[PDB]
Amino acid sequence: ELLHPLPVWARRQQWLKRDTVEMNEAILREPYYRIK
Amino acid sequence: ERYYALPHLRGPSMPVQLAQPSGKYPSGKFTQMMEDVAIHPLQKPDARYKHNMYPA
Amino acid sequence: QAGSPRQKAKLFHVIPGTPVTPVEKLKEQRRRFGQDRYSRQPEYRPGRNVRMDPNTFTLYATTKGVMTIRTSRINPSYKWLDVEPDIQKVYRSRCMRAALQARGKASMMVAGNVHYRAELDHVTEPHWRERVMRVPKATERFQDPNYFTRGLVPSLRPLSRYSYE
Amino acid sequence: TTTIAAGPYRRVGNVFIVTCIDHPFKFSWEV
Amino acid sequence: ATYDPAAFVSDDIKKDVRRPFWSRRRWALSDNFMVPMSPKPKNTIKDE
Amino acid sequence: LRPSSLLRAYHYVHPKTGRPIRQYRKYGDPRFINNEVALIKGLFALITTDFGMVTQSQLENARLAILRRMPRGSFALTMHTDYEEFPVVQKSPESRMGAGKSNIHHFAYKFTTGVPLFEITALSSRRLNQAEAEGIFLAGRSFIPLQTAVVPRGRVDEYHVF
Amino acid sequence: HPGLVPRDKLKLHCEFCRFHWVQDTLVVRCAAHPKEHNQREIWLEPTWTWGKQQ
Amino acid sequence: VLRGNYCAYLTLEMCYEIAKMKQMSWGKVEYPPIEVRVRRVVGQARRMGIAIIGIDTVHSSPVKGMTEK
Amino acid sequence: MAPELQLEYIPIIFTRTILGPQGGFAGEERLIKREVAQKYMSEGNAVTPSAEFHQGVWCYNPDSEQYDRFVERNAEFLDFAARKRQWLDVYWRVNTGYLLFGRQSWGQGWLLNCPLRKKDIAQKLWEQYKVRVDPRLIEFREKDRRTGIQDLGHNWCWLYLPGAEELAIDREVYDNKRVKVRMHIRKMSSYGALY
Amino acid sequence: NLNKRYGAPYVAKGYASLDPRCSLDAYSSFQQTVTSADMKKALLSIDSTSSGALVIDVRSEPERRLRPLLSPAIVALHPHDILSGAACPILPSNKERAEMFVVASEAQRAVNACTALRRWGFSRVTAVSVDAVSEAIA
RNA sequence: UUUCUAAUUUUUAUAUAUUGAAGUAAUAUGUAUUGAAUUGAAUAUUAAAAAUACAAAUUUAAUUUGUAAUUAAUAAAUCU
Ligand SMILES: [Zn+2]
Repeated sequence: ELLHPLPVWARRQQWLKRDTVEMNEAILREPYYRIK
Repeated sequence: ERYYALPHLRGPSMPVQLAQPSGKYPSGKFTQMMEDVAIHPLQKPDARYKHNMYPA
Repeated sequence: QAGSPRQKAKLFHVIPGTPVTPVEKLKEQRRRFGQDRYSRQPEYRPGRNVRMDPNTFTLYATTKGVMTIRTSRINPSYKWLDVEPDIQKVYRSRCMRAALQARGKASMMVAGNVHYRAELDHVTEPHWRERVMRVPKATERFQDPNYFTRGLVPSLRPLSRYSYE
Repeated sequence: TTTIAAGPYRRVGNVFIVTCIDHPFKFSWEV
Repeated sequence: ATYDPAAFVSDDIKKDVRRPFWSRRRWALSDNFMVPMSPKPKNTIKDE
Repeated sequence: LRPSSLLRAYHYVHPKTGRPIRQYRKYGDPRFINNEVALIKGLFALITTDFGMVTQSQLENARLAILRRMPRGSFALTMHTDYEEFPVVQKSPESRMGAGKSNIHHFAYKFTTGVPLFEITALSSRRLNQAEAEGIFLAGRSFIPLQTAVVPRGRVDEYHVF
Repeated sequence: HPGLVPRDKLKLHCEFCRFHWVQDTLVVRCAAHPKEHNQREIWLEPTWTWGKQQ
Repeated sequence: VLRGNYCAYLTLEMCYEIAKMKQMSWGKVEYPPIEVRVRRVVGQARRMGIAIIGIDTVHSSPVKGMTEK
Repeated sequence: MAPELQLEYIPIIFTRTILGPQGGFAGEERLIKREVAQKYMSEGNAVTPSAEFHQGVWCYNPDSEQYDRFVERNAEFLDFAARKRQWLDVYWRVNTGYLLFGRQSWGQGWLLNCPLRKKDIAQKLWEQYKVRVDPRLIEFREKDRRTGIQDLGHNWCWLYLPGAEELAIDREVYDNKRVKVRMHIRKMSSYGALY
Repeated sequence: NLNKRYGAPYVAKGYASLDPRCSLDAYSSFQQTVTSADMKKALLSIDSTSSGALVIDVRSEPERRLRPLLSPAIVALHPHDILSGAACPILPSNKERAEMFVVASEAQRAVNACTALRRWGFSRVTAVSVDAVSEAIA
């Protein structure tokens, strides 16, 4: 069961997660091409 | 698809003559000097029995 | 207190928007006999080339063709089942409409757009609310029977009074 | 040089390099 | 015609100040009469 | 079916039978956060900042305590009751000795956030202070089983009460 | 001495009723009405430990 | 507010003579100027129900001398 | 028109100024639900758009409490009842809405392990309600100004609708300058939860 | 306990770094004017032997056939290739010294395309004249 | 879990105080009115009167005396 708290290092390395996804979707809204 | 979005401003952003009253009993910080009040030490007010009876 | 039976599944037996043969039950509706009393109003009333079975309120198409649901413009709760007979007429447009909108050259204000129909009607018929809201005086609803013998009105229909649009 | 470059404009696509960072067996059947 | 979020929208991490017991009068005004939070039992919110 | 032919919104009464409607447990669940604020017209009112299920006996014991701490000729307490009531131990094996009659009879309200409960309304030009107000309600608030804060006249500015 | 269940309930009923740090617990001690108006904040016993009172 | 009725009337002409025998500094008979002293005795009167005529009423004391104007 | 098929909502010119979402204000044309509107045309707060009312209508002032105030709807008022509607449509949309979440919460404190950003409220405003705003206006509470929202269950946070003073908009909305958007964080396993 | 690890430019960040202000300034440039000399200076930018077309027209492809302005080799960009950022690989380096222009069918699109530019870090563009650049044939 | 090997998830996470502000002075509509055996700011109810600032108390059978006189006291600065 969820008894003792999530260790802090895990929450911190999971704040890097949403800041990975927040860096994927920055790639998935780029223009499909580039007028060059 | 409908998207709801604010109109463009033509006047002051925070309402002034349209402001709702604050909503908490406006016993100001100066009628009951509860906290957040700063006064010069020369200009200490209201010690009419302690140290304003002999003002300076 | 008692028992109860399990509620059968009364759902679509085709995919709306796709072609359809007549031996397919388009939708097996609840003949909503509230509890086996004799008055119900089906959810999906019959449409073009669709004919309803009287007993079980199941809509069977009458001619093979692509099928669709027309939600009533007035109340989006009351739907018809349209079968338009020509399957090539829609396939050879879909294959365009979906080839144009791939190149970004198709407009989204199409009538067939789901979220536009609210505005589409209003671009063309701007007062259609008033054309269905208007209450008719019992005089004009029964136009002068002599205008029928004198032939002015092609044929009097006194019961068709409700605007189903 | 303060000018929108002038020339016959070619367009170049993009190519995504994808890796997998989370296990697949935790997720749905659609994912 | 400019609205600056920063004027009215204040996100300040304010220190929840202790009810000052060291002075007598400011202890009595500060006595926010909601200390009867004792009705916080996680009681049955959908039954009785 | 389910709610219709209400008995003036206190409880719903079966359409084809005068029996009470006997709703589900989590019907009218208070676990919303009420969007609509209350436009109280008393001088002060006791709104419920949280949600819960509050009996009528818990609300009447509170009135009998508020009515002690209040100046008589000046302010007349005003208790609202238009809200909907709800049943209790209703089900048959779930009652004690088959006495479903004596368990459902209790009627408790499911209060969402920010419903006003009482009103220290004025009958004169006499005025009140928040200190003069919370002092009154501090008696009754100790009976009303959920969290409640007093609010001054007019529209509750729920930016502050929360 | 009635443990005023939260610290915030503490009120000085008498002129001689003041606050005191009786071993990390804010309490009210009065010379007059010595135990009659005495209040003591709720907190662990003055000598607790980490296995007995957490 | 305790009794429901204004009691006996008065008129400002009378308070000015209750105010003449009531001087705080009986060494300096008019430390409070007399007009200032009256608003005091007037208020103490109203606080007892003594509705004086010059105020509190729609019309002042009617006179047989001349028009209201 | 039929007793079966009735217009789910009808056009309406408000005479009074109703607070509620279905409400309007003086003289604007709005398609409000049929059942509600039908107890306005009896109540007098509204009148169906006859060609006459499309120019002026005798609206209501709480000052004398009767239908005296003539509010003529020239093209200028029709630029005023648009910005004033378009405004309090954002209001009554976020205030009526209850925007949901699905998040992961390993641990005991019922604490959302990747707490919420003001980015992640404007994101669930535009996602669910299509309310497009500036996430610079969303002020959080005091409990969640530090660590973001961070906790399951019902959270709310204030959205500041700035430009409401030249619309003359007060007493017809609960707070002229704010609105309580009402979160809720329904924890979910890796199956349906993100981040 | 964010904003301790990340900065204040975290949680208090309106990640909408797109258009809280630029759109306004877009409607500012819309107001003032563009005319002959405002093209004649651009003519000197065409007179500059370095040929990078200054003005660009965001107009539908049937429109430009009707009033072709492509003469000085100016750039014809679909208004989304600007909005989407697909045009940055052909856009001046001096974001603070360059001012191109934007022609458009009806001046609402022009400002609606020049705001996209000022969202891309561009500073000066007065953003419209469908008819001047034709009256300034060059 | 073929076997040797290599590895990015660790029974190590931050806990609320500085200050028993206690000297500095006779008074004066006034002991208001009412209800009251009595009540004088501190019985009961009543509370938007005043002027020359101090009516939500302690005290007394009542008063006077006598306590009291709307103030500096920045834990925020993360700690790794
Ligand atoms: Zn004591």
